[PDB]
Amino acid sequence: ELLKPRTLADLIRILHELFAGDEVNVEEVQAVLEAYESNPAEWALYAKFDQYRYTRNLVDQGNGKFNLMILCWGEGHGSSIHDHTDSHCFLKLLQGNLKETLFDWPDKKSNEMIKKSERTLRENQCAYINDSIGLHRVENVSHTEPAVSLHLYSPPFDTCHAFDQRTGHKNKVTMTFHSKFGIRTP
Ligand SMILES: [Fe+3]
Repeated sequence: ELLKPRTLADLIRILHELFAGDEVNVEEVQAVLEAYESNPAEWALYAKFDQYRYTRNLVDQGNGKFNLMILCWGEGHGSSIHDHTDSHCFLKLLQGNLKETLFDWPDKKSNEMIKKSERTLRENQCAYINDSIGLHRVENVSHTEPAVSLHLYSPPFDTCHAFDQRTGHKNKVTMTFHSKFGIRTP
């Protein structure tokens, strides 16, 4: 029984219900994320930016079942091309816009990774990715507007791979949290 989340706190409560079991109804999770109307006052505590790159701000650890985090993208900040470590990954825009570029998994042959598609994710929209869909890069291409996004990963993961667009070669990278539960974590 999916009801509209009234607030971020209500969304979190609903997510704990949707992840109470061992499987994930992706379409329901995506729908409830989309239905939460971003309210900046509710997530200001987590919106901690860094001047030089995007930050990852942990909001909730789920039932051990998921990481819910807010990513804060300064103007021009973007990610590597990366995978999602065999997890579901949902990305909902809370403020601004992000460009998502999709790539196929590289072949063993060292070649340039050519994008398969791109799209512009707009405020309140929720995208979904997993490794079977492909790899992606997420960018705030704005020169004037920060972006803020709400990400949910299940199962949680703390490492992923970055892919070199020139060759397809990958390297393992550990996620660092800029803050946890509103507290800066140097
Ligand atoms: Fe991603």
